[PDB]
Amino acid sequence: ALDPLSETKCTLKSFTVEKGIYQTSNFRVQPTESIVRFPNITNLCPFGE
Amino acid sequence: VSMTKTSVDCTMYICGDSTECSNLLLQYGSFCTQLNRALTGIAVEQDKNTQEVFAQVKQIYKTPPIKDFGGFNFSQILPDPSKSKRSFIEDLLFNKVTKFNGLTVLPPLLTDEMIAQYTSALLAGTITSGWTFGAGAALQIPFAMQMAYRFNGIGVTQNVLYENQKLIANQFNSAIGKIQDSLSSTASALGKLQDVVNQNAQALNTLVKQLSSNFGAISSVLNDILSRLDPPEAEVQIDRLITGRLQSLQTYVTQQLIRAAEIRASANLAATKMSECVLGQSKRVDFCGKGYHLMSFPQSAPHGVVFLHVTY
Amino acid sequence: GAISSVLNDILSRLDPPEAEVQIDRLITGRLQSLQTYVTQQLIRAAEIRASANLAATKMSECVLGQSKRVDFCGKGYHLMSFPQSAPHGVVFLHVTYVPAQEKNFTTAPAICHDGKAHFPREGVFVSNGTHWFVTQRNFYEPQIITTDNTFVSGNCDVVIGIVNNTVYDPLQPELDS
Amino acid sequence: VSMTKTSVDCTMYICGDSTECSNLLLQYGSFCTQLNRALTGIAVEQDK
Amino acid sequence: KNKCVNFNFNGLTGTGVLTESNKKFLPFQQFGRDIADTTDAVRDPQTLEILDITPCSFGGVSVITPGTNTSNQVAVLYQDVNCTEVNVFQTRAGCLIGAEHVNNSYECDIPIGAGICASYQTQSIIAYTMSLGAENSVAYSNNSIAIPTNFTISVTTEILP
Repeated sequence: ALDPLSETKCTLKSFTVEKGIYQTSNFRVQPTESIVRFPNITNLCPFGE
Repeated sequence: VSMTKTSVDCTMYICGDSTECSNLLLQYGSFCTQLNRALTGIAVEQDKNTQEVFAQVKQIYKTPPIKDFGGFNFSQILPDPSKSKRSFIEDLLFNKVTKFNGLTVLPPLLTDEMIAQYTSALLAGTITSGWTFGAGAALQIPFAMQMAYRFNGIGVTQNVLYENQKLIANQFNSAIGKIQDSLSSTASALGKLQDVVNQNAQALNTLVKQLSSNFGAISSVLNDILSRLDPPEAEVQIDRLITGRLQSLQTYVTQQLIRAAEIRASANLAATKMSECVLGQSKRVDFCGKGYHLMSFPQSAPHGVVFLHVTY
Repeated sequence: GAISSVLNDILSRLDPPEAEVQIDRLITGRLQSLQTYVTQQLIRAAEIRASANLAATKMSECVLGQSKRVDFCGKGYHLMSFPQSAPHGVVFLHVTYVPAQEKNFTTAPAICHDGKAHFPREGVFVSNGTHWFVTQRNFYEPQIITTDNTFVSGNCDVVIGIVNNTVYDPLQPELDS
Repeated sequence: VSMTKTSVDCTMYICGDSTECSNLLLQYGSFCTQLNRALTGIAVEQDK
Repeated sequence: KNKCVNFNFNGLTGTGVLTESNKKFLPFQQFGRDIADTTDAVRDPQTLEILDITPCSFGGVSVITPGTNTSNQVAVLYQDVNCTEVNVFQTRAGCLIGAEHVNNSYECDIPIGAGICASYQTQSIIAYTMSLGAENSVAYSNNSIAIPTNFTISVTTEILP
């Protein structure tokens, strides 16, 4: 989790890494906000009656 | 020659946007590790099949300015550099062929433009140099004298070649028009390539439909069974969806690996006909189709190759 | 899916009605591990067996004879081959024929002596600036024009691009000298 | 050259003549259909 | 819009990206599904607006690395995405962070994808379009020939299992 240079050594299980392209992990966009959009309000409900 | 380079992630397919799914997925150990390395190892071998068939020589040859090859019309075989660099035959092959769901489709290393550039290097080598460009240096030879060694290699006198230059030129150019009228009328001639597409398009869409199964649980959605049920009750239904989709992922790896071994024997057969029938004069009977072999012309194709054998 | 990977820990700690569920998940979990080992070692062995048929062909055809197949015994014209022992494989030693240097020349398809066309048996006529001679395509060897190296076929009125020369008959130093 | 054209049905082998068995068989998706189409695709290649 | 958020449209919870398309909803339908029968499109409860549920961006992460006895510089590779929300150059295969793009073509040492390769030349990882071979123009004519006058008997090595 430090650098992509040492990240290749974890998925290869070898200290000496030759030339080439090696897949290490995958990325994913994390959710930040939330959409709570709803239609408007016209009156108040008569729950007190 | 090649297939569709589909890379399916083992983690984000079964456990896409879920936290409790990843806790039970690691209990199988290296089951997701072997399925990710198997689909990755197939896609490397798909790019290696195009390098053994198309990339036969280490030099790129261009078309000569003299287009009079003894009366033969090679304008339909050689690609047009003024437009993608594809010929009229290659345009009929690419026009008759047929997102974030865990299935990532990777593009190949050798693109369709570079396939036609590798094809045009072999077209100029067979016509202007014969078999000398594959066996050594680019030894130039005229096309009227190139066919003199081709007729003598099958037991035909070379006197008939020079006396009938315009006779065999009209018969050759009429045969090219029969191929272009057959490919443009219907796509039934591409049945050797449509079986590779239908085994890669329908099998890709099947894996998207296999995650909708409940596998004995209430619903296939991980959010509808974890936040709406008890955490003792959600542990069983998630594990039924994990084990139900793990056997679906192991089936997709197993079925595509036999098709990858099937496409590898077809690529070695296509590399054999490119190295023998295209890059030389082969005396093997029925190696370039029915009849005595004279020459061959390769063509570009989506995830494949098309040979235009010339027989006698 | 079980609580441990040891078979002795589930039977000793959990109940025998309860341990049989986690044992069967360990059996079926290792059965799928064995289904992966059998399948992957069978598909990869089919590619070795497909390569073994190619290795047996190049040791029975290229070694025991002269193969005329292009790029089968390697690059160039095949002369001979020598196989050697290797652990779980074989290493080929193909002796090929590769050209080194070449020059540019002017050619002609045939010549004309007395009205008939003279075509060579193997090669083509090459002019060095004064006259044409008989030579081979693979190796440059200037030879004289004679009936033993040429063949009389056709006429000299329909061949496109033909030239005129003199065929040196071997009876001409014996009779016409 | 070829072999026998054995096409084992997915439904009749496991859930032959049973109604409640098909509810636990078709809940796994098209895995039953993939077993029938693979054995059918072999018999096409046996004819080729 | 165009953000990986946790949408909530009339109880339809989930995580997706609110994108626009040309899909026109029917007046009785309230949600659309894909071929996986999942959450694919939702309807705006306030007006007549169609907001499709796009899944958030993911992909494989590869590392372009040379040999251990050559160098130690690496580059970050992203698959099937652009350099929009992921020193940094855009390639045909994806977005690359840590390598420079060179218009000159060289020999393919480490492949990237879609005709692009990378190599370590004197002293950083560069991105370039791979070459298919050297240019060789055959001097074609009506009587020109190239007959070999000297030959070399070379021995090749082939290793097959």
